[PDB]
Amino acid sequence: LSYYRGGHKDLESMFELALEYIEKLEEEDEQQVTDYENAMEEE
Amino acid sequence: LSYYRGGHKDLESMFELALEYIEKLEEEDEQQVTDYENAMEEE
Amino acid sequence: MMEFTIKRDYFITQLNDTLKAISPRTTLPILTGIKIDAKEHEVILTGSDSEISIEITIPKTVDGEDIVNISETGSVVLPGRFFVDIIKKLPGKDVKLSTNEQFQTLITSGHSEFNLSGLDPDQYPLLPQVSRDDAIQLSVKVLKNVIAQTNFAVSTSETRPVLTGVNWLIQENELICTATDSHRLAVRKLQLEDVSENKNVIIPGKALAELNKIMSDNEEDIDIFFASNQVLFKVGNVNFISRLLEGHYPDTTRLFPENYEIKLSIDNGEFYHAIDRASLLAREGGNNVIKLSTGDDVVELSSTSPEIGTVKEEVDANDVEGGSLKISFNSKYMMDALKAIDNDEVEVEFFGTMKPFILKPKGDDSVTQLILPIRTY
Amino acid sequence: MMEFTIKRDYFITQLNDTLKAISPRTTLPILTGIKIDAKEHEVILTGSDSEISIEITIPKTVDGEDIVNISETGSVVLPGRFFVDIIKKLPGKDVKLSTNEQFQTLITSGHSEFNLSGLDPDQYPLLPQVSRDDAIQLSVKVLKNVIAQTNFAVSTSETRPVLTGVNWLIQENELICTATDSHRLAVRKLQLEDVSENKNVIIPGKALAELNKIMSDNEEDIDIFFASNQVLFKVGNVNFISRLLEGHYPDTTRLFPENYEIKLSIDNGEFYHAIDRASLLAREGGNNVIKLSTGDDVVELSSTSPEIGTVKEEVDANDVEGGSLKISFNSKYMMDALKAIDNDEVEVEFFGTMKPFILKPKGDDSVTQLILPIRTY
Repeated sequence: LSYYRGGHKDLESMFELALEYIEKLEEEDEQQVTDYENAMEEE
Repeated sequence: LSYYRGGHKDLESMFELALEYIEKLEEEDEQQVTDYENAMEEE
Repeated sequence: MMEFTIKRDYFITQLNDTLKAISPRTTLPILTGIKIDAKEHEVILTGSDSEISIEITIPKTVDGEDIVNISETGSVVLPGRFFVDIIKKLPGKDVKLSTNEQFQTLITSGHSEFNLSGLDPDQYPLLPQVSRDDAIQLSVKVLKNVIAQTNFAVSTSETRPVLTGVNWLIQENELICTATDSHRLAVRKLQLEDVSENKNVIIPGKALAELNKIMSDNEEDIDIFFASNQVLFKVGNVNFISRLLEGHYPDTTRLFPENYEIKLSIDNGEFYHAIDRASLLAREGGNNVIKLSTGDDVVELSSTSPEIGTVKEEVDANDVEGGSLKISFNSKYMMDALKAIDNDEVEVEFFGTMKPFILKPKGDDSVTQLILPIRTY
Repeated sequence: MMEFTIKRDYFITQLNDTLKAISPRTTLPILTGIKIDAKEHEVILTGSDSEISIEITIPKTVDGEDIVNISETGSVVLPGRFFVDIIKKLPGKDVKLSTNEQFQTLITSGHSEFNLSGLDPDQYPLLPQVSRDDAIQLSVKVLKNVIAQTNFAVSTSETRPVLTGVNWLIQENELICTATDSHRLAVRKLQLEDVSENKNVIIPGKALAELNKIMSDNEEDIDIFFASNQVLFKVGNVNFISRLLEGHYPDTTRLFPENYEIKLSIDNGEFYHAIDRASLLAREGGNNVIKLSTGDDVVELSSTSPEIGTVKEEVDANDVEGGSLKISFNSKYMMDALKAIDNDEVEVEFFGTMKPFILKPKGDDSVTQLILPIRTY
């Protein structure tokens, strides 16, 4: 999950300087929230 | 956190039928990811 | 050794359709990828997730202009989301894929030159074959209207996996598209132009929200072919196989009571944005429940919350019958049922304080949304 | 008992500025709210989070048209994000707040009528007062250019809380705006029009990214007033207090070596979108490192990854000196430093294979971005 955590934070730091459009980070963010909820129901 | 979990899921189910614009759900989604990461470093 | 040079501005808009069937949750490592297959005159993009599957034949010419020039025929299974992310970023208007042995594709576009690692297409599973009888021909505007007016009211919970699909009940030249999550109901009546057999099928909820996206609003037709387990939405130059759900769909004709007490004739924009405003207080609590209070020519959309306060709108209902009534509904189930109305004057009628209430447009006796009461007990 | 009736289309765009200082993480329950204070001729919207604080005087007239009509003076502290969420949804073009005792405001706009629960404004903390000497007058275009060319290179890690702010070094009519996160550097030189004292201040990174948003691109001026701990960005009809960071900013003049080996003159759009393409493979791994390879009139932006493959661009560098060089940089630090260049022809010069390299525009000797090497060791 730390692989996809690093992937999401790299995509967000390449969003907050407008290097990436908002819809891609929106669906990628919902994918990360799904992964977080799976990791919280797993623990 | 289940209060804000219910708040985020109610805001997302009122996004996926286009009843809410994407920027509001984007910043609200990043707020939920911040709350999830605080809850995972707390546990 | 596939090798073709497709125009990028068309390959993106025909590849972003077959991306919608690629779900990144499938247990097979091959179904998370797009199968590109260039034959002698066309390129098909089979994207599947063992539930829905999209096959998009891209011919060598579309409306006169040239699109693909296949230099050598073959096939490869590139990764799914990443390859569309490549094609959306390339600078040129020509994308020349060229597969070699061990299936590595050199995506050359002007100066840029990617080199992916596609998989073997011989281990990609076969497409489900659907027999070309049981033909139902809708239009694109009519079927996008049906999917907009019915596929919001499907269930998102797989505990009852029959309510997660849209029932299509064909019997004697009539199409009855219902969708229930045991809180809503959206029955679209529709008369066809031909004769069709008695079908009782359950097309899934996420198998038509991904069809509403891949249909551009045109004058073409969707020849819908039903099978025992699959359904083919043969739109123009794009197929759409989706799996019919099993089980018997529950009878929703018992959820239609009669003898209306009050009958509003309210605007759609006013009474939609007024639910959008009146649920602002009661959605930060997590729940979304709005009390309504019908009066003479007014609809007093109220809500309250501790520590935040009180909201009270007043919407002009153009024609009200009966008396006054204080119903307490759900705001998402009202905003979805008002977004589905194409008309700008819905005709709400309420059946008492603890029963469902019809939300239908006036002038149209076909579509009747229904909201079961989530009032207090 | 505040009571005023402000035009909504102006109150949203002057309330969404003072929302940007309301952060929903402050330990006080009063600093998460907007203080609205209607005086006899103006309405101020003090929004703070004990680090930055925005006071926006909304007068009774803006460019001739009437805006506010204060019926009774007073003040209230409404909740922060929720009140802006209310005002963005109201139907009318007039929003009439009316506070009572115990501070409950009746937000009436046409038919809608909210009733919030504001707090006591007497327990809201006082605004930090900044002395009106040490005046530095920039323009809006010049200061938005400085914030765009410098405030990307601040540190987001509070382990070293001096690198999280933009240094402004005023000495003899020259402004030197640096920003370092020990991997980048962005030094904007700027000559002023007046004389100013020797200032060495550290304005924070998120105290100018929230100033770049609230400045509409106009011909007005930001009278910047410095104090010992605070700085006043007095834009037209909007103040902006922000807290200067403490400590000594580290000397970044030792990070400027000389005797360039190679010197490109490359396009900005081509070499920006080519970094945008070449980092697609190496950003799904999580890291973002692109190998560069300078050749004769080419810049071979390469990357690789296991299980995905290889990308190799070729960007036309219009004038290259020296020889060939294989540097391995970071793609976000290059895309930020190419987005900051207003010009369409940057002039990259490289200092060997293990040293920082200048990324400056040609024709401008003021702004010189610098990227420290994150090449292999």
